[PDB]
Amino acid sequence: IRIKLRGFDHKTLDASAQKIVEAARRSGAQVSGPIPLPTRVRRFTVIRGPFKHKDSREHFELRTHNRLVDIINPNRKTIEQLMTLDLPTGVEIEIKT
Amino acid sequence: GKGDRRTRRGKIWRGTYGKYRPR
Amino acid sequence: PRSLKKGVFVDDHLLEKVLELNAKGEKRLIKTWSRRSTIVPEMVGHTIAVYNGKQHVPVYITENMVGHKLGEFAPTRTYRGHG
Amino acid sequence: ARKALIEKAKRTPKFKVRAYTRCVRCGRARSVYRFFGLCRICLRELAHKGQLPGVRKASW
Amino acid sequence: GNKIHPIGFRLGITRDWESRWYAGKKQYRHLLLEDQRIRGLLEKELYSAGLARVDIERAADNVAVTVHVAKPGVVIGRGGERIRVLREELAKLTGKNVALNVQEVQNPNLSAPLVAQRVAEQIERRFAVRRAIKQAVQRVMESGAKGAKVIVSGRIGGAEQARTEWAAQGRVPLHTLRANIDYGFALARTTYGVLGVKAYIFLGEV
RNA sequence: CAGGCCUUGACAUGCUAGGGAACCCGGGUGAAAGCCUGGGGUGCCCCGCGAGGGGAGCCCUAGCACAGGUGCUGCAUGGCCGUCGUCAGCUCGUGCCGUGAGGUGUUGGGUUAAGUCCCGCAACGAGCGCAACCCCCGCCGUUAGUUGCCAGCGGUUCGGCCGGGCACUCUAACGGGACUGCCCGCGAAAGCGGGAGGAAGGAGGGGACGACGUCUGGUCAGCAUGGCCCUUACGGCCUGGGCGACACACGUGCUACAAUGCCCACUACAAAGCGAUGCCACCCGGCAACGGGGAGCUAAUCGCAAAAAGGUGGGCCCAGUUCGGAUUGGGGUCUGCAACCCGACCCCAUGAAGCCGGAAUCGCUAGUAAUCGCGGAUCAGCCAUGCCGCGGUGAAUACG
Ligand SMILES: [Mg+2]
Ligand SMILES: [Mg+2]
Ligand SMILES: [Mg+2]
Ligand SMILES: [Mg+2]
Ligand SMILES: [Mg+2]
Ligand SMILES: [Mg+2]
Ligand SMILES: [Mg+2]
Ligand SMILES: [Mg+2]
Ligand SMILES: [Mg+2]
Ligand SMILES: [Mg+2]
Ligand SMILES: [Mg+2]
Ligand SMILES: [Mg+2]
Ligand SMILES: [Mg+2]
Ligand SMILES: [Mg+2]
Ligand SMILES: [Mg+2]
Ligand SMILES: [Mg+2]
Ligand SMILES: [Mg+2]
Ligand SMILES: [Mg+2]
Ligand SMILES: [Mg+2]
Ligand SMILES: [Mg+2]
Ligand SMILES: [Mg+2]
Ligand SMILES: [Mg+2]
Ligand SMILES: [Mg+2]
Ligand SMILES: [Mg+2]
Ligand SMILES: [Mg+2]
Ligand SMILES: [Mg+2]
Ligand SMILES: [Mg+2]
Ligand SMILES: [Mg+2]
Ligand SMILES: [Mg+2]
Ligand SMILES: [Mg+2]
Ligand SMILES: [Mg+2]
Ligand SMILES: [Zn+2]
Repeated sequence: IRIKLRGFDHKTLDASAQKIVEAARRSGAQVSGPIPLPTRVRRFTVIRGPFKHKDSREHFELRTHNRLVDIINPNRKTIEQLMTLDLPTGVEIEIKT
Repeated sequence: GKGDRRTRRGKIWRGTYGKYRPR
Repeated sequence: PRSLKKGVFVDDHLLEKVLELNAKGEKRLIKTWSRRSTIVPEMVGHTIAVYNGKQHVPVYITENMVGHKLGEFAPTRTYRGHG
Repeated sequence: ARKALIEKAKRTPKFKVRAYTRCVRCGRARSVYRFFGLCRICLRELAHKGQLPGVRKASW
Repeated sequence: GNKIHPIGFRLGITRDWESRWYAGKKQYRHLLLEDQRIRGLLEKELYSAGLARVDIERAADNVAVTVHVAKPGVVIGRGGERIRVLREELAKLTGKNVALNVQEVQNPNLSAPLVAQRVAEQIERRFAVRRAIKQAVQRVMESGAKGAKVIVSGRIGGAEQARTEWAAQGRVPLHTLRANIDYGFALARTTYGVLGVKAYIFLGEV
């Protein structure tokens, strides 16, 4: 079972990944560590002024950080315990297999 | 040169394919 | 141009005019705005008043102007010259 | 011709090619970003106020 | 064009985002439009309550919304008679579940938006401008802040020629990233036009 | 802009009255908008098996308060921006000097990229600026090993494909490391010169960041806003045209004028990005643009994707040329309701000027210039040779 968690802010995402890794060992299933995936960076470049000043620009970027967690064994006791966790609202999760 | 559509270089410059720049 | 897998385009509001003429007294003076409509061989013999954006120019159709568009026979800019 | 243009753009046209994007904040028709739906001016204003999540000043 | 936005400069270093949620390419703009609608609606609702900060927080089809005001009772009311009402319309304005929270500001003198709003309100009352700026800066400095600055721009006192009047005390290191500087802005719509009010409050370095 | 049309209006609250609408498929005329149009249905609270009447989501007609204006004023303004100028400055409290404007501090000496620091001094201190705090690159360490990688081992249809491993590269979080820290010399000191070690040495390279103020600087057409002006029109809708004109003049670019080159075939080596009315593998048909089937991929998995300059081999042999690719004729593909005015691309034919450019003028000090290709935003399509980024190859010179 593979859990992929993404977020805009890396600190809360890392905290969620560490929480998942730590809690997954309550009923140990040979936990596979939280691995980081390549951050995806979207860039936007705007003219600074409202009118006619093309040579002045401002750069903005939006980054998506991605982490992956795997459990080798199912561990149903530890699986149903993962339903109600402490998930920061900025962290978006996805479970799959 | 790069302005000629009937060459590999010209098709590369225009970013297209054809008889002269096959894919 | 248009692809031959598609048919030659007529607005179907001017085509109805020439078609209805062809069996009901087939010669009159039609005013149209469909400059994008393609001339058809059936349209030969008609005088069509085509909008140039300001006025309707009368165009008398012949054989050697069948595949063109109506708008090519109503110039839209008046130039003359400089001076 | 500002309010009517905004509302007309918000309306469904007879042909699909007559639909164009406008800024959902000030109604601008030029330089409207698909990701946000906002024009560059409104995007800069909202980004400087911290109201665009994850959006930060870029420097590399 | 001279100065960068003090808050935007320090995002992710000292300041924190006002909206905190994650969305992909398909849902970002619709949630963003909803956030702007919510903030605009609440701005003209709790103006007399002293609305400083509005935070939007979304988990899954549910939005938190925490507001920070000078007088929580002005938002809640008698037994929540208004607190529920402002919530219900919000749901009817969002089509989701909302959890509107109210927070009190410990020091209204240390919140730059509130200082700027107060100065703008006084300017609208045809008060003297220079005295207002001096008094507001002195009030801020009286509450332990390490520095304060207030700037007003426009037709000060109805004059035909626009001017700028500013007052400052202490330290305002705008070039220091570790400095925790709160910025606030307000508009004054007087019979002769619009005046801009800016407030900088320095609260020490983290 | 021309013509055809609408009137409390395409958008917002409210007072009425007559209908009571609310929501949905058809008829004539018209280029369309529009105008005249033909068939059904409102919840909810009611007296209630009653004809029915009442308050209510909501709509239309006739009146109003009114909406609307990219109409004028950036010499009424907010906000934001450009500029002097990333220049090294601009000030303040108290004290002291001067009738006063004002001065001192902030001047002098040494030093620095720096009002940077040191010394001296009727000044003693402080603030905004400088620097630092933040990001990227360059060296190493810990946490981890999937979709990443494959040193050792065993298989193998010869692809990490598999088992297996996290050694290595890499990915992304946290740390260390560089601080004149050490030695010699110079000097009151700050500091300057030299050396060792170190991936990195004197601010390590590049970003983000723009003081008090100046310019009656720019923007009422991004938005907001004072005043003025219009109100069956300076408002609103549609069709068509124009913004693409063309005796000329200027700015910024692209492509060349060739052999350190051009053409053809084979063969290598990147980075950063984008992708669900999407990216499209592969196969088939057409010389081709492309079309028809049709996997995989909501994507470190699948695709765009071919990198090009390069390397190897051959052809051209100094010509307006196998240089150069403008202009025009013809045949087509695709997007779009629709490529005439006014799209892009493919194929055939045409093959212009141009032989290195007058007075003059511009950029650039190192992974820079030059040169080569690649991606992205906007976007149905594209007039992008633009803009913002990315990497490959890689100089010359600075005496002064
Ligand atoms: Mg008009
Ligand atoms: Mg479009
Ligand atoms: Mg648009
Ligand atoms: Mg001005
Ligand atoms: Mg201005
Ligand atoms: Mg100066
Ligand atoms: Mg003094
Ligand atoms: Mg005296
Ligand atoms: Mg000075
Ligand atoms: Mg002086
Ligand atoms: Mg400097
Ligand atoms: Mg200093
Ligand atoms: Mg600095
Ligand atoms: Mg390891
Ligand atoms: Mg002027
Ligand atoms: Mg002007
Ligand atoms: Mg305006
Ligand atoms: Mg105005
Ligand atoms: Mg133009
Ligand atoms: Mg033209
Ligand atoms: Mg120019
Ligand atoms: Mg030129
Ligand atoms: Mg060119
Ligand atoms: Mg030739
Ligand atoms: Mg040639
Ligand atoms: Mg066209
Ligand atoms: Mg010649
Ligand atoms: Mg020659
Ligand atoms: Mg010149
Ligand atoms: Mg230099
Ligand atoms: Mg060009
Ligand atoms: Zn906008």
